Amino acid sequence: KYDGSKLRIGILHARWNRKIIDALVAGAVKRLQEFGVKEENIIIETVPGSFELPYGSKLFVEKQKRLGKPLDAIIPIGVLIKGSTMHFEYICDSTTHQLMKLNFELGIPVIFGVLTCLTDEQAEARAGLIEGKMHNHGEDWGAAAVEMATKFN
Amino acid sequence: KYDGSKLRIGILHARWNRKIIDALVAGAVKRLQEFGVKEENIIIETVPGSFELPYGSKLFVEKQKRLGKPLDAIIPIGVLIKGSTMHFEYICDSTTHQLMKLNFELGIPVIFGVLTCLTDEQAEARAGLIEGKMHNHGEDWGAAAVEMATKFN
Amino acid sequence: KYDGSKLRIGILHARWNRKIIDALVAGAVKRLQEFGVKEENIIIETVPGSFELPYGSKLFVEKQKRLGKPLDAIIPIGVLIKGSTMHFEYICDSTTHQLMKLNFELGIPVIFGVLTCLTDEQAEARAGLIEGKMHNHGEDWGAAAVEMATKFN
Amino acid sequence: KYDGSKLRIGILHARWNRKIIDALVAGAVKRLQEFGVKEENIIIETVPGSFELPYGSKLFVEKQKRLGKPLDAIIPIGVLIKGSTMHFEYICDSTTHQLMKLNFELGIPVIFGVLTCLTDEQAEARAGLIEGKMHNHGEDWGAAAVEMATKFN
Amino acid sequence: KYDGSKLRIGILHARWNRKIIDALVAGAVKRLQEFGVKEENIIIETVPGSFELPYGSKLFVEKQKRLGKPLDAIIPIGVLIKGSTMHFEYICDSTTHQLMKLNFELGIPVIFGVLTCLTDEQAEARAGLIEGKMHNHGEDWGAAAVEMATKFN
Repeated sequence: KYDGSKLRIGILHARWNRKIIDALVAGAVKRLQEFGVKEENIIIETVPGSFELPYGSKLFVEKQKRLGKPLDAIIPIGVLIKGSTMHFEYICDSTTHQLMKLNFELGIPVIFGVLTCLTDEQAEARAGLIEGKMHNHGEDWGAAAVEMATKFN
Repeated sequence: KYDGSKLRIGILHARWNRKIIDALVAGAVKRLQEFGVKEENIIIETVPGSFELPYGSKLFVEKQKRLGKPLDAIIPIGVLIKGSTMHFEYICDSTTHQLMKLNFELGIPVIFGVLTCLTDEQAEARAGLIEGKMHNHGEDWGAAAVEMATKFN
Repeated sequence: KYDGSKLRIGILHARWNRKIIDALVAGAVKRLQEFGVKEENIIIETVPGSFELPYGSKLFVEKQKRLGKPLDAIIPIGVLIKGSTMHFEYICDSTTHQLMKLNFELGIPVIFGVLTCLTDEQAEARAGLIEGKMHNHGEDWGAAAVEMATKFN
Repeated sequence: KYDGSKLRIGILHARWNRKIIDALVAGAVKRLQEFGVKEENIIIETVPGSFELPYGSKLFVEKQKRLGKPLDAIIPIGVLIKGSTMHFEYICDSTTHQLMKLNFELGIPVIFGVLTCLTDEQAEARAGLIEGKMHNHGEDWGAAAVEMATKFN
Repeated sequence: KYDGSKLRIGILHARWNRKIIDALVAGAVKRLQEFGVKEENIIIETVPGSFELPYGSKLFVEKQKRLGKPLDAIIPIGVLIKGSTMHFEYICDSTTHQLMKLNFELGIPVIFGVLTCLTDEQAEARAGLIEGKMHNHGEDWGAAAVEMATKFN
């Protein structure tokens, strides 16, 4: 239904919880390929943590413009696990809100690719790392990116 | 009291929990028509999830303008059921704030059509899918859209 | 202490929990008139629910400007009672925040007239409907509107 | 440590929980004077409740500009105690966020002088009203106002 | 790897919980110099509390611009420990959201250096003050500042 061959898609991912992140990125990449998005047009860049996702996304989008290779959509990818402090709550809160607002500031679809889990098992399951359980959410984010960049043209 | 015969209403809905979504959409359509809105002027469009509703609404509104068929009001519809992670809470929080803010950005009424439930039964009951329980919240939203787009002319 | 004779005050109220709504409006109307605000200068208008209060207020204010009868302040009145789902939480949160911001966007005092209760009794008690318990919060909202429109002239 | 002899500081306080409010203001006033701020350059003004603090601060700042006596900093003082309903949570939430945002919109330091307590005992202790317990937070607010107005000139 | 030799990084830290604050700053300063940032190009400045961090950061950024020694990135540092009242919740929430927004308002990376802990031991552990327990989170913030200011040209 959706054609991604003409699109350039950016994936910006954190490096905290790298094992789970890698699996999510791979899924997003996989689904992008299935929609016809060219390999040269899947751009992957990293940031340290999820807090750096929103501003990192802006800087990433702006750099791509300056390069003459603008992005049609972006998938910020982060994994946050509930720890002992309230750090989890406040990172999740601020990140989710800014990424949402970033749809309008940037003028391109920003797909919420942040997992917000209470356990490591929960994040692993939603990254496809536990076999026979659930699915890789990265794949959904890939499909969402193509559609949102296409549907309303 | 309120006549919608000269109005063009947009409905944008998520695709997760499709059975409950379809019931709410139909309830909004049914009520829209009771206020006099013509079938040709009820425009239905989809996005994958509730996070995509706010920016999807923006792209939908701007598309209809470019087509020369501008929307007088929009009803973003989504269904969110509490899962095992905090994903429910941050999607609800961010989506709600942006849909609220979107009234002012888009310059047209944006009717909050997002169910934020704890059980599947609760969402079914609020879509009128339980024979004796409550009512279809979709109908209330249709009536809201007509009133909000007309009352202050 | 505050002369309200030269003021025009708008009251925008929701229609859900109407019995409690009516009493809060009645209290606001009473105290408004006690500070000298004339009946012809108290404009009452309605919206379906509390979510429509923020944008309804803007549309109400804009309409009153086009009529050549500008409002000096506005009191959005809503009654929200905790249900079974999270609907209460997300309506309250985004409604409160927008009404707060509306002070600066509209350039007139917006008095927070939204009850956020857990039981019907709590709302009734804070609306002056329980015989010997507490008072009608509506009156306080009336007093506030007059003061905020006058004190800093 | 900082010189406040050339500063004009405004104090805007709510009128609920007055006993505690008066103690908080008296602390702020006392500490202001210790930094060199003159009695004539400490302007006290009131609003009804904490919700009125944000916009009341704007109106207060603007009036002082029209009087030719601008403020170099403002200390919005409120006392909020948790009751039976959710009123506490939502007033605290939107007031704190708006007072924070007010720093950037007014262009002067806005010092958070709102106590957000669960009990009356807690507000009294944080106002210096309990003999062998803690200190008056109002003093800290007076120190903060002076510093934030001078340190970065 | 990132070259911080040409960078100027600012550190703005609160003063409450000084013992923990100092460890975080020392950790950030240390990592900065490992990435090649000169000691004349690491500017430390202070504010009273965490609530002053966002507006202090702007005042600090603007001051450095006026001096001809602009900042390429800023690390606002603060320590918040849960107390008896709801003070903790509302300072974390508004500070976190504003520091996040500040990335876009200032046009430089704003590294989130605020600990949001339930106990003192939790903050000590995340500052590297407990041997064999976790690490100094300050060190990450140093690295983040250098990466975010360089990676995207």
